[PDB]
Amino acid sequence: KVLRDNIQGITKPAIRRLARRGGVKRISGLIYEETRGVLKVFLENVIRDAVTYTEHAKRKTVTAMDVVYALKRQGRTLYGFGG
Amino acid sequence: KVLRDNIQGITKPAIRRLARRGGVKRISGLIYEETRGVLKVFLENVIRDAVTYTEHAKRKTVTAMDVVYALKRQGRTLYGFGG
Amino acid sequence: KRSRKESYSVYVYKVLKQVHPDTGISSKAMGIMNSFVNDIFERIAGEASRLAHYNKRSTITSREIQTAVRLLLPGELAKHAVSEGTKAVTKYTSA
Amino acid sequence: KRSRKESYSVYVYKVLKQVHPDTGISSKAMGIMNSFVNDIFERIAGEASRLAHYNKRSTITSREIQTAVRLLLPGELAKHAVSEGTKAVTKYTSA
Amino acid sequence: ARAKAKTRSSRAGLQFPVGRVHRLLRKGNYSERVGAGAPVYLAAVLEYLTAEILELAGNAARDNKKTRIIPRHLQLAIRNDEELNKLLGRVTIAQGGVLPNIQAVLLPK
Amino acid sequence: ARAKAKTRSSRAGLQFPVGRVHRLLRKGNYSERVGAGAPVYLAAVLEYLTAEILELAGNAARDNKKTRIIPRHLQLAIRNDEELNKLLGRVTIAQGGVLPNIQAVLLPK
Amino acid sequence: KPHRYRPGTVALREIRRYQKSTELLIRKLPFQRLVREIAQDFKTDLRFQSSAVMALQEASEAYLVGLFEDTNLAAIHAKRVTIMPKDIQLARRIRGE
Amino acid sequence: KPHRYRPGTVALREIRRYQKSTELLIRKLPFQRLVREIAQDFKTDLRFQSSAVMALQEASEAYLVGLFEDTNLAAIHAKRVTIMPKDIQLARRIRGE
Repeated sequence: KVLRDNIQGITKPAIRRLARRGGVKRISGLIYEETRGVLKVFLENVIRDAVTYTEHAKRKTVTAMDVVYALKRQGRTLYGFGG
Repeated sequence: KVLRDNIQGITKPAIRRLARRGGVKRISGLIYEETRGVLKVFLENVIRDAVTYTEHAKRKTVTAMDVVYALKRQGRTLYGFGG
Repeated sequence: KRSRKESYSVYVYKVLKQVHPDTGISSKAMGIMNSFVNDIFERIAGEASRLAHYNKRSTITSREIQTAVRLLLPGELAKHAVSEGTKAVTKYTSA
Repeated sequence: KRSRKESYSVYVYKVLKQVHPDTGISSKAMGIMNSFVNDIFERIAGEASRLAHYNKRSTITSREIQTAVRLLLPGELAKHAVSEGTKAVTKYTSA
Repeated sequence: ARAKAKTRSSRAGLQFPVGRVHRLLRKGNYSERVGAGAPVYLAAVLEYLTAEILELAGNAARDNKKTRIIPRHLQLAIRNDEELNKLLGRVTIAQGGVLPNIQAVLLPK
Repeated sequence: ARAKAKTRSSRAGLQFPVGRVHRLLRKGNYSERVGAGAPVYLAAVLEYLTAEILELAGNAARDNKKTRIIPRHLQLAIRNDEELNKLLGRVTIAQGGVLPNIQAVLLPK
Repeated sequence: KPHRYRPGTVALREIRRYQKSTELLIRKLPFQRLVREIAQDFKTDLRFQSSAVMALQEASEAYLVGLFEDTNLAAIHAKRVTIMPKDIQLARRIRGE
Repeated sequence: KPHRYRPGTVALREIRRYQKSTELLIRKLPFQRLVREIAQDFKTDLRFQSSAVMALQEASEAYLVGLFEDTNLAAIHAKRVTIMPKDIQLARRIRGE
């Protein structure tokens, strides 16, 4: 029930696949851990917002509405999840 | 009555001092005409909407409030003129 | 027993059939169409509301939304939306 | 005389005299403070209005504005503004 | 004793619902009053935008020779139109991927 | 036998107007109904933000040996607090100029 | 002698594949675990709708896609092809992060 | 021999001056002429408040100043100190314009 080191769960080839979809030929080795950190900070932002939406809603389960709405506020609007 | 060339009205030393406020130590020679065009495009985006505000209000006089609204709709909000 | 959840299914369905008699749609593309029309409606409605507040107008007319779609919709889409909305209010007032 | 143009002038002047007895203010700085209070009021009120719509709530209360502070205001600014919000509302409920 | 109900969607000749757009405008709380021509104009704009993007989606799907449009087709439609890309610059389409855009230096030779 | 007209800002111990912010919530048309503690809280947040930024403005004025706040003091107070900077990243102060910052590459050795 | 491609063409075949294809690029379970780990630090005992987890999945992949396009522009700006930490720092700082 | 400063030194003094200074850097009436020229392209014979022209001038200076912040960042990104049109285009593209 304790979760300790899940930032390493976003594997290095997963980052390679992400950069391939973004259109990258070559990825340095220093890239993976800081993109883990950057994505970490990004989820800190959006999940902090969604947690505030959640505790405002007096529910205990984070929903897709809270996700898409938190992305919507930050100029990162997402389609396809009931918005 | 008609005006043909005020793009050169934003002189090269004016662009120089703008970039000096911008922290630019050295400016290429090809910068000035491009920034004149870029400012012209930015003013297209602002002034077209500011005009649309004015004949939305059926006014002939362009007001500072319309300019403030047009800037802040682009997310480039200007303080000091509202009210 | 269930509660009704509103969507923009049938309208997008009739439009896609009208512009393409033979072409179908997936469910996820339908969700993205629902999200798109909701986003555009909220943008135009918010900008119309702000235009209403800025000239101290408590009413929203087609002039207000015309101003808004002139603000948001870039270039050629603006004049085409002006054309269809003008024709639409033309048939609405004539009937 | 003309129509009165509302401002936040004497209010910000009282705040300055409370925080800095000997420091003055300029008129352009006061216009920027009017722009500040109007902009922050606009941001908080707009996001809290959307929060009211999202939970299908007809009421905006101190809870919605508090949550809006947690979204918009960063970090220690957020939690301190929460602290003075709670002291203000407890003083108001105690009249 | 009463006239037959005939919708303003049919009055304007637009398949988008005038009544539902008016209801969402009233309950979206944007003004105290809304003029009757405003939802008609808004629904016309909405139907034009949907018709244009669905036209591009159907054309792109026919280009992929597939009779049903998918979110990939929506991404291909949106990113290939400069005015639609201006309208949807910051908007993300789910499971649509990205437009194939490889920079010119990335190609060999 | 009507009571004395007391003010809600003084009732809450504030300087910013509870009444005017409440009226602007009613007239900004943001909800049909507004809770009573909401304008008090919003005025508290506004007064605290203005309190910190005027405190930093007075401190910057005392730093520049000026007894009066100039908009340059306001811009220096915004940009020297990184959290206030993140609050107001997209907002430009009139006649504030820009914060003095030179990249170290630009500076000579 | 067994076959071996020169460096780069496998990368471009990947480019064409995952730009042509649409599917999710992060393994779903460790992404879900990372999200639960982060949300545990903010408010305790959170559960997640599965659709919310895929929503963070799509949004995160697209966010990284936008960043990696920006770092691609930064890298080709700097006459390079292999991106560096200062490219992501530039992209975030120009965008205002 | 008359006194003579090396290049960039006067530029650096100009730097420290213009972040030290707060006044407008665009000439007022030529900017008024430019904004009237742009305005008459949309609606002829428009009239301007002087405060509106000053607000447009302040916003234009703000836009360009922030644009050259990003441009200077992109220039030092490419190990250069003199900005180029590709720096401006890069900053404008990454910003989302």
